[PDB]
Amino acid sequence: DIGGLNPCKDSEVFQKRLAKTVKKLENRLKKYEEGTPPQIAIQQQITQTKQRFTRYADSNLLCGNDGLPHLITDGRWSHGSEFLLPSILFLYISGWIGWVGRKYIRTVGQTSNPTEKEIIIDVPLAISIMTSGFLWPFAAWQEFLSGDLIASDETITTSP
Amino acid sequence: VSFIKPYRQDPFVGHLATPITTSAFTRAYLKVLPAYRPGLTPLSRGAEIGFTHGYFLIGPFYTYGPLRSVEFSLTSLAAGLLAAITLLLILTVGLSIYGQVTYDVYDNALIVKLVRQMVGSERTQDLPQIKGTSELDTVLGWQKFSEGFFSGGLIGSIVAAVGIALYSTYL
Amino acid sequence: KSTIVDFNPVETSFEKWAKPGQFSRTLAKGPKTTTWIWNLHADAHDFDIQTNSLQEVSRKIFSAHFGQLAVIFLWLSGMHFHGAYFSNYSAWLTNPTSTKPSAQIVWPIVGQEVLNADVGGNFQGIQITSGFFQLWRAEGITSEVELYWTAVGGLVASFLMLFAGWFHYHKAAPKLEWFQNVESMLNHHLAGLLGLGSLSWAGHQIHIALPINKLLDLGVSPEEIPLPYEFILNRDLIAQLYPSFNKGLTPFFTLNWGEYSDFLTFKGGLNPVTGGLWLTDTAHHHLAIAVLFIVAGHMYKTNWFLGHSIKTILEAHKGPFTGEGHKGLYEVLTTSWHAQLAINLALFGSLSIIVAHHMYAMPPYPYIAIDYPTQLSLFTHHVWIGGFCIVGGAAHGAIFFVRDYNAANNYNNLIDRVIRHRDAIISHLNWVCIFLGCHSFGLYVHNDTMRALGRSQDLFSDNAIALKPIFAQFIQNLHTLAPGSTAPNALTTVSYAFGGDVISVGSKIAMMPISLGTADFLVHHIHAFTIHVTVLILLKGVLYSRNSRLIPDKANLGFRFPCDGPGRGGTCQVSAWDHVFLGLFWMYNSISIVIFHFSWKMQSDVWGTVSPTGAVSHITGGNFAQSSITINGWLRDFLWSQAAQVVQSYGSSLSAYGLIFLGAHFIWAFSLMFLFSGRGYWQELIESIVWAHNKLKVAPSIQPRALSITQGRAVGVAHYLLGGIGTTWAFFLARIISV
Amino acid sequence: MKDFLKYLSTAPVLLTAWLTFTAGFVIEINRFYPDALTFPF
Amino acid sequence: IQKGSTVRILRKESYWYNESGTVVVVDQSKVRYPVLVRFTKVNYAGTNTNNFGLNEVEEVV
Amino acid sequence: SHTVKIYDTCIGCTQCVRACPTDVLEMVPWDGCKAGQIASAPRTEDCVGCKRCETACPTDFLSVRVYLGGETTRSLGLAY
Amino acid sequence: KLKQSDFPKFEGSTGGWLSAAKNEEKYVIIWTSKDASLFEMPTGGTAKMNAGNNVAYFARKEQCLALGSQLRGFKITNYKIFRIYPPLDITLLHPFDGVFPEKVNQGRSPVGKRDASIGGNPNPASLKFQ
Ligand code: CLA
Ligand code: CLA
Ligand code: CLA
Ligand code: CLA
Ligand SMILES: CC1=C(C/C=C(\C)CCC[C@H](C)CCC[C@H](C)CCCC(C)C)C(=O)c2ccccc2C1=O
Ligand code: SF4
Ligand code: SF4
Ligand code: SF4
Repeated sequence: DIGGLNPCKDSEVFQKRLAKTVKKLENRLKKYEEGTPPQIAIQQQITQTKQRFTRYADSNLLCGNDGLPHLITDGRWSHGSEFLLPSILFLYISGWIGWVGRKYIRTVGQTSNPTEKEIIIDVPLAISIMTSGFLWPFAAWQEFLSGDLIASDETITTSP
Repeated sequence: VSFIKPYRQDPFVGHLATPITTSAFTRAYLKVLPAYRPGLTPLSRGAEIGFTHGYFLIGPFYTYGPLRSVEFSLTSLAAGLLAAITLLLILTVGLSIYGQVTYDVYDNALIVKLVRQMVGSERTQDLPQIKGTSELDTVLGWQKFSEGFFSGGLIGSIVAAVGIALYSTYL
Repeated sequence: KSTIVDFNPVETSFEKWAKPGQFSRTLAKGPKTTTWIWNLHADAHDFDIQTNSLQEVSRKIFSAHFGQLAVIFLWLSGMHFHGAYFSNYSAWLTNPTSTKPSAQIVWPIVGQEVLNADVGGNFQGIQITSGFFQLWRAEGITSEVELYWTAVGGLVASFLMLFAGWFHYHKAAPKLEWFQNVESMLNHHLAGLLGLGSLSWAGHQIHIALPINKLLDLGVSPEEIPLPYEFILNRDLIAQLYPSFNKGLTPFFTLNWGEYSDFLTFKGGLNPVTGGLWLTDTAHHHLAIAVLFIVAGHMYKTNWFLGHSIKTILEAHKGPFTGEGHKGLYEVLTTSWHAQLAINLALFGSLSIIVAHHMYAMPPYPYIAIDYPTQLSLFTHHVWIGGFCIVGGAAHGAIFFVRDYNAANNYNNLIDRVIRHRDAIISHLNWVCIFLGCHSFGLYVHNDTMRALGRSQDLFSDNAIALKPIFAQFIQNLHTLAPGSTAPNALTTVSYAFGGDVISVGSKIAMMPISLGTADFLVHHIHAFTIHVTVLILLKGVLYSRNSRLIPDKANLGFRFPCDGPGRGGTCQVSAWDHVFLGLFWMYNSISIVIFHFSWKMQSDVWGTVSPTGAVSHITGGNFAQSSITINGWLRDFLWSQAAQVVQSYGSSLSAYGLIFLGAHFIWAFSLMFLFSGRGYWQELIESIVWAHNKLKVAPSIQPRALSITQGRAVGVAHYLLGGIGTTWAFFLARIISV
Repeated sequence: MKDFLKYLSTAPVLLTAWLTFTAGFVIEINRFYPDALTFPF
Repeated sequence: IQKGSTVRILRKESYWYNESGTVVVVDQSKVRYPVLVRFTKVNYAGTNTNNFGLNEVEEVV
Repeated sequence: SHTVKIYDTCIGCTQCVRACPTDVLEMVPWDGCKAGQIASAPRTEDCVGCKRCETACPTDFLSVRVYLGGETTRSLGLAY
Repeated sequence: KLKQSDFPKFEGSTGGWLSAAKNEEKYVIIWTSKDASLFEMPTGGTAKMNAGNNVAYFARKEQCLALGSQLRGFKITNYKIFRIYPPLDITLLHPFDGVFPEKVNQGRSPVGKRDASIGGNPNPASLKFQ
């Protein structure tokens, strides 16, 4: 399909990889005894390996000639769960972190001892700001509009 | 008693009078060496130094060279002798250039007194200054020293080769 | 109102916990730049600059020692708890030669359960190379319940040491005169601590370890072995194994000590069953050590008209060559903690290295000689600790010279006379270092270039120009002849390394004569050269810590400063700290070469298997003798060859070793950013980053500053050491566990 | 418990607690839903 | 400008260039740099105050 | 020999002069500051370039500046 | 024992002057002390002052000035440093006008003073080929 890849559900090398891993795990399982915790752990390993391979097969995942899932990150929504949705999730979380950090910096920057409140965090104010970051996309595009997001010329510059 | 004292009663020199720097054994041993033995012209000092140095220099080249022989070989001896002679030539070249760039004097132990008495209002470093009063510290003295080193090195290397051949053959 | 302690000196309060940097006069005002944060941790334990009173520094040091001992006890309790709960110690007891010791199981997350290896005995976990199983077996511990109780005792002891530290800083802090009783302290540490510890351990060995281990070696399973207390209440369970307890303590009090030859032997060699030292020999050794140390503890005058005064001993040791001699040394060592730390750390690291040598040389634990990973790990770890401690001793000697050295109090004594001719010492040490390096390494390079030029007869090899270590071979011959000639009451040599028979346990070689040839000559001279260069750097740091021809007032700049400026052609790293930094680098080099020599020589010419007919086959096959004489040989037949197991560990239970190999490479390369660069570039880059932050109104109030020059060097050296030591750690462990 | 709570509000203790909590919920997500290469939806 | 006034630093070779500081005292003598300004941010040397000329400071509204 | 320049931002706090290890700087009368004194560099032939002088300078970007130049046995700090 | 009676009671160190302070220049520091205090040499170790005139020779001006700075801790202030060329060419150096450089003395002219701040320095491109 895309880039010459093929779905992993029809990739023979993918099933060969699964079979080889299961065979190695079973051979390891053979050298232990009865329902002893080592055998239980190896059986859990086998079950998890089978579940992971089955989930990857039924996941709209494209496999190359090596039988490994390749990620299609050109931007198409068909393979949108590989990069685009995790990209949105990370952008949300990281914007949350950056927004709460910036808000805390600007909030304790207007107190008597701004530097003290950076090594000794005001946990009440920190908790107040941190749970308010869920609106960071909206807060950012409400502070940029008001001109409160960017400094203009009070920023310092070197000699040249 | 204390066997370490300031050198020549000067506590500010970067030196000490230890039982090695200023011991009677050290005094006599260094005064019998060719570099400091009294009554030797610079040519004689160079000749003796070259003889000793070639004599002990042929050894390592002949014994451990690229053409060794557990038995006695004339080729091994010739190789060691040639290597020793060429090393002496390199050392003589170094001596010559060092003397060329170091001194500008032809008769020392006088110029110092002349400029300490008759004034030295010149470009200095030749009239004034002048480090050391030995005859080895002149352009003429160092030239003869290098000449003696070179000739004595050749002679001592040849003598040591002859001795090595005699020892390996008749013993 | 005791005469030794002050009651309730410091109030137990949490107020100062909320004021970081309260100890320092400069840091107490609060952070203004990020340099304050780093300065906070760099001055935490520098008690000299926190108080102007030696008494307060001594009390802080005493409580810090208590905290450290509590940490050590907690670590030991954790080790025993892991042995009790997450180990296969019981299975290893019944099959020491076929079960690999494991005492750490790994949770099944993110696929990391592959690290649980097939260590044997129906167990999965990480193979343990600390030798705790062998130590516990030598202690007579035959059950995991005993390990649990030892862990509980360790926890109780750790709490006790924590309470002791709190008590002796906040409730009853000793006075300076108590700390300065060096005669009493030496008497107690020599008699009580050392001698009585040896005596108590000899008692434990004789009454618990001797019978239990004898029964274990006889084939008695641990379940039918009597509980250890039964060997004390019943004089018949121990009198069957050692038929001399039937006479009781009467032979001891009647001076008929020959009767106790049953369990106090002098045999030498190794136990043929376990491959370790005879535990009867060990018990006799500890008894003799106890008596010797108890006797040695009655030397210094403490509270009666009896004993020696260290001041009078030192002041009487003058000489024609040494002026006032040791006059003033007692005042130096009783008023400066840094001098004591220097001496103790140097001798402590040297002792650690000696311990490392004597460990593999004479394996003291049952079934530890045939556990090659344990032997390799123990040697390498102890040598590393020794090198670090020696560098620390040099560092604290330099610190004493900078800070606690008084010129007036040391007029014409040994310290003064050493400083007065420091030039001669350093110049001759420089010449010796150049001579040793030229010779050792250039002989290596000559071998390499002769081999590369196809001239095999021109090498410094055994089949070529040969440099036989005749002096060491003479000593080896003297030791193998000692039993019956110079040690007439010995039955076997102290170690089979000096010569004798091949000792094998379960077809695995425990010890064997270590032959010394031209390959050992070169590597030993490499060791000497590296040690000499490290000594050169550290001694130059100590001697030139106060002044020099460059900076005549270097003592006024302190122990830790980056430079004096770009003048004088450049005055970088003139400190004494910058000498402990370079010396750390050279110690890493020396110890790395030492452990490489040990690993290759043991794998190639000691360790291996013995055929039933007596044929010895080694791990590598004797390639050390002919291929360790060239740098290409070290690169190929050792590094490249034995790195195969590390690089091929992916997908196996040793994959963690490959991951740590790669990560240690990454950290070592990361160090070079700090080691090669300078502070100005990073400060000017932080300037633009701060511009961006200010543009987005997110510049922190604590102004971000690049790490100071000294801190940049410290970070670089710490990362370099961590990366190199971790790379060698992963390489050694993967290689010696795979094969 | 006025200065102890202030000590717990210091940067190292707060960072250690936050990173321990963060690693905790990450590890537990990866335990309950392991081997997640793509978005579950 | 006077004591307590807020000024912007116009000296280019300044750790507080384009930044705002508080005037501590303006000297009335014939000194070259009479204006003394205190800042909240310490410079690279650790100081937080400096003397500025009359043309190197601009009062904030 | 190195070059040392003094700038009128000098406040005459004398910290440069009392930090010079080779007696290069000295305090001379002036009328450009409250202290009535300014640093001078009349003995730059002894300047070693250690830059202790400008490490003790409290003015914003320094009032004493050391420009390294030609080297001399005095400026190289050679006791030999 | 020593060449001169005013030398400090120093046992000599291999850190003193070398052949340079015999053909290029040597520095001598003189001072008078009330007590025979024990002080640390800038070169080596501990020396003992004389209860009176003290004279010490060094290879560098910095060594003499470090010794003088140490002397200030002994409440010694009258120390004076001289430069001696290969012959007896004595030149007073440190108390040049009899007043220490840290104290303002009349009769001193500013040397190396620029009537502008750092920002007034000319651009290097305009200082090319001169
Ligand atoms: C939490 C606040 C915060 C915010 C909003 C930003 C924002 C920014 N940083 Mg930044 N930074 C921060 C903290 C922050 N940083 C910290 C703590 C450090 C020290 C490690 C840095 C080091 C740094 C460098 C070296 C660079 C930036 C750069 C940037 C810019 C591009 C984004 C980027 O590369 O991220 C960079 C982010 C990191 C390197 C990791 C930050 C470390 C953690 C995640 C942040 C700290 C969280 C904090 C403790 C939360 C506490 C708040 C709570 C008490 C309420 C952007 C202006 C770049 C730039 O200038 O581009 C224009 C750049 O080169 N930053
Ligand atoms: C026979 C008596 C005796 C014994 C056994 C010890 C033992 C010890 N002393 Mg010690 N000491 C003694 C007498 C004694 N001292 C006297 C008389 C003085 C006064 C001059 C000192 C002054 C002194 C200082 C200043 C320091 C020590 C330190 C140490 C420890 C060294 C660390 C070590 O080797 O770890 C081995 C550890 C163990 C074997 C663990 C078990 C040891 C336990 C704690 C028994 C300790 C015995 C104790 C003195 C009994 C007092 C109990 C109390 C209720 C009165 C060690 C525990 C150092 C240390 O670490 O500080 C804590 C230290 O800095 N001692
Ligand atoms: C008994 C051992 C001992 C003791 C008591 C001390 C005590 C002291 N040393 Mg010292 N030192 C030692 C051993 C010791 N050292 C050794 C072995 C070395 C050689 C490396 C040194 C080298 C040394 C130098 C070079 C200096 C000191 C200094 C000091 C003083 C301040 C220490 C401080 O505040 O650090 C606080 C503690 C820290 C900053 C911890 C830093 C963290 C380390 C560097 C990294 C550890 C990594 C660890 C192994 C885990 C890595 C694993 C990774 C995967 C994460 C103090 C008196 C300093 C001083 O000014 O003395 C007056 C100083 O300049 N020491
Ligand atoms: C492979 C890299 C390398 C090498 C070769 C050296 C070599 C040396 N270091 Mg070291 N060093 C290194 C890395 C290295 N270092 C690193 C990374 C650091 C950073 C921490 C240091 C830090 C350091 C310090 C701090 C010190 C040294 C010192 C020394 C010298 C010890 C004396 C000696 O053996 O001289 C003999 C020279 C050699 C063994 C080099 C090879 C010479 C060959 C084998 C023989 C001669 C070849 C011949 C002349 C070639 C002629 C032909 C040619 C003209 C074409 C020596 C020059 C010490 C010193 O100054 O010397 C006493 C010292 O104090 N080093
Ligand atoms: C990068 C660099 C800096 C800048 C480095 C800085 C500012 C350090 C920043 C450290 C951050 C802010 C905290 C550490 C973050 C790590 C992720 C934590 C360590 C990892 C743990 C597992 C220990 C210098 O200041 C410097 C100074 C002198 C020589 C070389 C250099 C140099 O190379
Ligand atoms: S900064 Fe680096 S180079 Fe410049 S002086 Fe200090 S150390 Fe020497
Ligand atoms: S460099 Fe700076 S400090 Fe050193 S002398 Fe010249 S001016 Fe005085
Ligand atoms: S340094 Fe700047 S401020 Fe300090 S004295 Fe010299 S000139 Fe005046």
